[PDB]
Amino acid sequence: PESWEPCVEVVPNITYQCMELNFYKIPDNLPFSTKNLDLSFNPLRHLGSYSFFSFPELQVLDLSRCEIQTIEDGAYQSLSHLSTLILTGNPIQSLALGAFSGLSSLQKLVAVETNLASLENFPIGHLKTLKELNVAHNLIQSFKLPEYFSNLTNLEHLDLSSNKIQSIYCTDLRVLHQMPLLNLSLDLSLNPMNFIQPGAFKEIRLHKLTLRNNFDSLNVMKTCIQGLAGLEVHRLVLGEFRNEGNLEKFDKSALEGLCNLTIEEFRLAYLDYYLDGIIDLFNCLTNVSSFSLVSVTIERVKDFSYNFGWQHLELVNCKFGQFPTLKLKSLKRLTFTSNKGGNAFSEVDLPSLEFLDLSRNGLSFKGCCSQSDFGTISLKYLDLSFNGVITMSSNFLGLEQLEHLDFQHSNLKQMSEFSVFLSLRNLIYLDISHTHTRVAFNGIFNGLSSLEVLKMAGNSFQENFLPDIFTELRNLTFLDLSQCQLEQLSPTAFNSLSSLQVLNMSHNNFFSLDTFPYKCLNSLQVLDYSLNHIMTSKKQELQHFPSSLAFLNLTQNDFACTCEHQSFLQWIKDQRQLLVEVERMECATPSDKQGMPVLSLNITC
Amino acid sequence: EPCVEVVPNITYQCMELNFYKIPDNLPFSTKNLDLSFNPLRHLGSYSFFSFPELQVLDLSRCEIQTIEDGAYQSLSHLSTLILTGNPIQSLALGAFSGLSSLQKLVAVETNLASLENFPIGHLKTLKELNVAHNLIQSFKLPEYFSNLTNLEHLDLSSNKIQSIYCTDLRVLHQMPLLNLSLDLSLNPMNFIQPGAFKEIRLHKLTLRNNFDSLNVMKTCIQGLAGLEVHRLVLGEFRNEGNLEKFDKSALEGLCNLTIEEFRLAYLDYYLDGIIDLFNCLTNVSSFSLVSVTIERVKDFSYNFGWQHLELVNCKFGQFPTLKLKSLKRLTFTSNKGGNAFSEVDLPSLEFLDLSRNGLSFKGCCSQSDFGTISLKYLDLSFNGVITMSSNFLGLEQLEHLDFQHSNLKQMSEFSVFLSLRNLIYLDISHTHTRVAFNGIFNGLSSLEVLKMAGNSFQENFLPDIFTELRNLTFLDLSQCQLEQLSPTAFNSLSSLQVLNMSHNNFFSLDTFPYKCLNSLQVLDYSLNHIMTSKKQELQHFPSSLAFLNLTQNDFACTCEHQSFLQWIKDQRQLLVEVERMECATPSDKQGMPVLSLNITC
Amino acid sequence: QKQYWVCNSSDASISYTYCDKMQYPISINVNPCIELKGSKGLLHIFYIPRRDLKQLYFNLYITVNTMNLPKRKEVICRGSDDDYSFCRALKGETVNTTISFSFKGIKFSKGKYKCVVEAISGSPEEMLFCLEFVILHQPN
Amino acid sequence: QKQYWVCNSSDASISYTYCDKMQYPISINVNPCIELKGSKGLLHIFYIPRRDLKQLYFNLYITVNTMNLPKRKEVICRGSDDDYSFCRALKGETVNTTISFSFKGIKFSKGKYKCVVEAISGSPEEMLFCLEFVILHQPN
Ligand SMILES: *[C@@H]1O[C@H](CO)[C@@H](O[C@@H]2O[C@H](CO)[C@@H](O)[C@H](O)[C@H]2NC(C)=O)[C@H](O)[C@H]1NC(C)=O
Ligand SMILES: *[C@@H]1O[C@H](CO)[C@@H](O[C@@H]2O[C@H](CO)[C@@H](O)[C@H](O)[C@H]2NC(C)=O)[C@H](O)[C@H]1NC(C)=O
Ligand SMILES: *[C@@H]1O[C@H](CO)[C@@H](O[C@@H]2O[C@H](CO)[C@@H](O)[C@H](O)[C@H]2NC(C)=O)[C@H](O)[C@H]1NC(C)=O
Ligand SMILES: *[C@@H]1O[C@H](CO)[C@@H](O[C@@H]2O[C@H](CO)[C@@H](O)[C@H](O)[C@H]2NC(C)=O)[C@H](O)[C@H]1NC(C)=O
Ligand SMILES: *[C@@H]1O[C@H](CO)[C@@H](O)[C@H](O)[C@H]1NC(C)=O
Ligand SMILES: *[C@@H]1O[C@H](CO)[C@@H](O)[C@H](O)[C@H]1NC(C)=O
Ligand SMILES: *[C@@H]1O[C@H](CO)[C@@H](O)[C@H](O)[C@H]1NC(C)=O
Ligand SMILES: *[C@@H]1O[C@H](CO)[C@@H](O)[C@H](O)[C@H]1NC(C)=O
Repeated sequence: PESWEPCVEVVPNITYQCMELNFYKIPDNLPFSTKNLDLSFNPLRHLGSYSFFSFPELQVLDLSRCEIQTIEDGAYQSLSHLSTLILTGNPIQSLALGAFSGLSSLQKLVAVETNLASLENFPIGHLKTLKELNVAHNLIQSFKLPEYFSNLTNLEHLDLSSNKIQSIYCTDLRVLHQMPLLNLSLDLSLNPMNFIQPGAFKEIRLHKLTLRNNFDSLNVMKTCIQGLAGLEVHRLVLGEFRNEGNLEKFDKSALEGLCNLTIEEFRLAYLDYYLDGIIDLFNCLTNVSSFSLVSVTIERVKDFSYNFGWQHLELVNCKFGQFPTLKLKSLKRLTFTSNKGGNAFSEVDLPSLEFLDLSRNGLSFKGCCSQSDFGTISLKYLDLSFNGVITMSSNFLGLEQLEHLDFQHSNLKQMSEFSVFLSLRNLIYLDISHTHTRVAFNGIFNGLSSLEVLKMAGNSFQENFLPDIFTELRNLTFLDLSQCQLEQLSPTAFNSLSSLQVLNMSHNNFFSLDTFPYKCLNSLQVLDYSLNHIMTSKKQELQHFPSSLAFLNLTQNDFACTCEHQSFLQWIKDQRQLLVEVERMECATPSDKQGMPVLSLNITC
Repeated sequence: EPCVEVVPNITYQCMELNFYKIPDNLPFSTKNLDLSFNPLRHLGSYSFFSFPELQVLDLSRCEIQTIEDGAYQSLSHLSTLILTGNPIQSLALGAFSGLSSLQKLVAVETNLASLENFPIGHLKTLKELNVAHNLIQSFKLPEYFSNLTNLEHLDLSSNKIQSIYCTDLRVLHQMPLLNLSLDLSLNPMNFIQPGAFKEIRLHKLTLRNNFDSLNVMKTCIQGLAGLEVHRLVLGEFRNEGNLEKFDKSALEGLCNLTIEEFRLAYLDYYLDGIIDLFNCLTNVSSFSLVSVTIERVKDFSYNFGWQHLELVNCKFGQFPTLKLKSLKRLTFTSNKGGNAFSEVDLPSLEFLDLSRNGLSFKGCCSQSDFGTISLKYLDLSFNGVITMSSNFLGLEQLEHLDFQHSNLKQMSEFSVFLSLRNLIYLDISHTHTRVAFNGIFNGLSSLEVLKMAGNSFQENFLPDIFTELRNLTFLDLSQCQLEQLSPTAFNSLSSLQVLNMSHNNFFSLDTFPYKCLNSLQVLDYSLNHIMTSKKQELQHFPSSLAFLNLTQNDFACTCEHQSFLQWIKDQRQLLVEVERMECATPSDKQGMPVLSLNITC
Repeated sequence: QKQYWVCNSSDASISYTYCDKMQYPISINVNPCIELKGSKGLLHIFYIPRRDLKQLYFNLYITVNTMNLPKRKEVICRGSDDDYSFCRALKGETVNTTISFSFKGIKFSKGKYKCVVEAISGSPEEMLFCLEFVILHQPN
Repeated sequence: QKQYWVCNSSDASISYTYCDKMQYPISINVNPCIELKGSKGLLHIFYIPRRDLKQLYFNLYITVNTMNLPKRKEVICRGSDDDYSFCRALKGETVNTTISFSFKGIKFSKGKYKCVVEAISGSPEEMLFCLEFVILHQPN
């Protein structure tokens, strides 16, 4: 029981959590070297001068939900190293002018739900180091940025979401026009926004504007978007919240005002309204370099065949009637993930495409894969995991540049009917784990000479036997054969794999541990043999492990702990320094010893 | 006899052996004689005197140019004669005299130029006539056809018939009771005389690949006006000349025949949509498309009156949206295109075969998937991923359900068959189901056949997942990686007759789980790794057990397992292929039949 | 250790307890009460979370008349521009929110369902709370 | 006994021998010759089967430089209203036909491919013929 208790020591000398411990005062029982202090949920109520004198080293200070009602001049005066101060959910009634003097290093100030009514009198003007101000969930009615904002030269994030702003006027942003270093992100979500004045954002430059769930109606939305005219935004995020008041209609005119801003990246994040189709909807965003829809519903996806100039398209957690037909000349990166509905993949035409993420859609793929499915010869990265049945009919013709291929948990078919990976001379990473591949062809991995990582857990092999299907895979460093119902190894399966570092043989059906097949694995560091049925091993077969082996996992096997197997049990003691979680290595038999840790075994042999 | 003895005293294969004449060294009691591919060249009188008992005489490709009077005179029992591919020059009237039992006459490719010069007018027993692949130019059926009063199948395909005139059909007009199926496929037809088929009734007409062009097709169909056909088969052949177009007008003339069943078998032309194309067939009771390509299939939302719809080996852009009020049976199998299942609305549907499409099926299965509450039969086998999200609400009348080899998901996330109180048959074999919920089979109180071979169980353990299934008579748990059984797994299964535990990973035979099985006749434990019987409950097999398959196991033939090894011999009556029970484990006994082993130590 | 009766419906009787040590007060109203045959309504929640709701998910351990279901993992907040506004909530922030819900399509056996709902959120993602729902199902 | 040389293309060199006792003459012609990088053409077959072609299918047993592929079953004739007219052809009947073919899009390893094609047909189905096709493939 230590001097810092009841607080929890997260990182000795450094980080202490004194959350919810009925502390009525800043504790005095902590190291002077403490950098991170969590004092959230304590009835501190009041913060007088030099309240944190005991913590000259503090960098992160959390005072969330501490019932703090008044903070006096100099309260933090000694904390010239503090970068993060968190004040969330304190009903602040009185906040002295010098409340935050001494905070010479403050980068992040979280004042969420601290009863803030106005930024004008909010005593932070002197914190020139401030990178982020979060004042969400307060009572601010005015987007008039006070003049001291001219001082906040490093401000990169300002969060004003969940306040009471109804209107934004041109003269509200007077201060911003004077201002140099602009990497400014602004969240204005969940303000009951009824009007933004045309001109208000003329010649304003923002990194990011988030405006979700601001608008009572479509017309109010249209009105307010017009007031953004001339805004220059790297990233614009529109949309609304599912658990929140939502727009009742949403037609082609809804985003017509976007034609008057300069937007590099666009996201629409959640829309309640079911879109019949997108004809004309996104006309102002045809040349945005990044276009993203999340959680929107679109019945007719026929209209995605339009040649937008997007370089990055992201469609996530959407519901589409059909798989979109995509013909995008400039698209480099496609993320189409976690979508529902129509879900048979159909050919896309994407000549610039290098990055393809098609995962987690439950997609069917009638005949995979080649340039003609995608329209590109430049693909480096293909993620087709967590989908439906993918029938292999082409061995990646035209996709010779692929470096990363993931089919994980997709039901692959026809995997043994030809060398389905033959074209892939540059593939570095392949995951065909849990694809229900039943290996019945020794040429299954022909072509994969650059392969470094091969995950194929949870498949199976003809005769539960591992044949020599790897001899061409010289550059392999990671191989996962766990859950493959393996019973026998070809003594030669692994001979060429002299770069292999991690071999996973977990959860297969081995009854003994034969080290011979592993003798040529000069780089082998990690060998996982857990969750097999290993009961014994002959002395001779235990001797061939490369000495590079650092982690052997033999946990959860069926060790027989009689004198008949003394050599194996002895060998296990001898290799203790290689063995992982020896606690979890238990005698399965005899019943005398069942449950007894193999290393602490009491036997006389 | 260089002839093969296929069935002693009965059937002999004298095929391709250089016979210049008919074998005389065969039993008098030969029923089936195959003399194909011999240079017989000539058949003189009583050529088959030696075979009074003959029923099936195959004479394919025997270079026969002439058949004399009474060639087959002795063969009063002959029901099938096969003359395929003989370059027949001379045929006299008595050529087929004496074939008073003859039901089937195959004269395919026999240099036949006319039916008029084909002496069969007296074979009144004749049921099938195949004169395909000849030189017949006229569809005129000779007067003697009126004597052929039992004829049911006439194959006139691959002949040279170009046109059909009314007077051609005279004989048939005088035979109103003839039940005729007629194949005219692959005749270069350019004309059918309107009126020629007025008051003609056919059981079946097949007209595949008869027409050069769409216009020729339409004109010849107009020539069919008035025909009554039970079953009309149109279409063409993948390896022949095919129609250049096929528009909505193609089948206009069909409005003027009475058709019970229609099939379009193979169409080379890719249809855009079927709007208007088939509206002459709106009230056909059975509608079938085979090997047709159709991109836009929303046209099936049209309210046709079909009672049976068959779509097989077609290519659709999209799964077709079917709204048909009267459809009782749907066969949508072996189709190979656009293939996510989408909701159909079929209120009369009792029989759904949706197998072998590689179909995707999100959120199976519910009355709102099919629009019927009368579904009795559901085949969703050999498909892609089927996700279970509804336990057959509104499908309580289902008796047969088949998912074999489709990838089933979410099977352990609730009781997926809960509603299926009337299901009798269930196949979920090879569905990649890992059983991890003990309520997986709740609801199945009437189930009698459960096949779930090729799946797996959490922990390779068989739990009490069957207690509700009192009516099971057939259970297949083979290939399921099973290692352990709940002793009470089969407790309630008193009607179980066949249990398949084959191809699992059991290392011992414990007969305890089987003791309450009064009805058990067949227990299959082949292809496991049984070496011992550990629980000396070797005694509690039910009296009813008649077939215990223990072949291809890993018997340990040492003194340590003498009891089990003895027991094996004690009831070799139950055991099935005793020889295929071989020692595995003492290497010096490896291979040896277990029932040959020396039981003294 | 107290039982918290949520609501009764035409189908269902719903209560919960805590399954964690630090049993933070939560307020859960459902209007109208869940009918297992299928229903729609509003879930009202009032909560002061002791971690950020960022990346909220539920592990659900469900039991049907003693029979365990495999764990389900239900992701509520994916991390970035989330559907639900409460995903933005911080440690100590008032969450007073209304969430709509809807479902149909599953017949449930009569009896007793437990649902251990293990909420997880934050950056070194830790447990927010654990509630154990008991739902008695009397069908029709 | 002998090697029947079918044709050479830019990609490939095709020949066959028999693998059954009953070495019935078939005439196989391909126009133009198969290029493995993809081709279309016409397969001309002249043959007289010693059984009906009903329910014809091929078991294909393919080898790539000594590496065996799993058996492929390729069904040619379903048995009722078949696509191909020769499905109708009887035991003693001259099959003189042209079958169009077309394919693309499989990279093949350099080397020697053998493909045993065992044709099977009829009800009570028996072996029609066995042909062992050798194809030598040198890409580009
Ligand atoms: C080898 O594969 C197995 C899965 O087959 C991995 O096992 C998982 O490991 C973590 C511990 O690191 C467990 O918490 C998971 O539950 C395990 N999954 C299981 C048992 O299915 C294992 O981590 C892999 N080994 C290596 C070195 O990567
Ligand atoms: C067997 O032991 C090793 C311990 O070294 C485990 O490997 C770790 O697995 C985790 C997660 O799976 C990885 O992120 C770590 O990198 C692995 N460590 C090393 C050194 O490779 C493995 O999980 C254990 N297997 C099982 C089934 O528990
Ligand atoms: C139990 O299931 C196995 C397959 O899991 C059946 O084995 C087949 O049996 C026939 C005839 O004995 C063999 O020729 C087949 O090759 C077998 N198939 C396989 C995959 O091995 C067995 O017949 C079933 N037993 C019973 C009684 O129905
Ligand atoms: C084990 O023996 C049994 C009983 O002799 C075999 O069962 C037969 O299997 C086939 C289909 O699999 C059925 O058509 C027969 O009706 C079954 N026979 C009986 C008597 O029911 C079984 O095939 C054998 N298993 C093997 C060889 O794996
Ligand atoms: C800007 O911040 C400084 C702190 O260095 C403060 O003294 C001053 O009040 C602010 N600027 C102006 C113009 O007053
Ligand atoms: C009809 O068949 C009988 C014998 O069955 C025969 O006597 C008669 O000549 C035949 N009639 C005609 C018109 O061929
Ligand atoms: C929760 O929110 C509603 C709607 O904004 C508000 O009226 C109500 O008073 C709040 N409830 C509590 C308990 O604070
Ligand atoms: C095969 O048929 C064609 C007509 O399609 C014909 O020209 C040719 O002579 C025939 N070949 C033989 C060998 O009979």
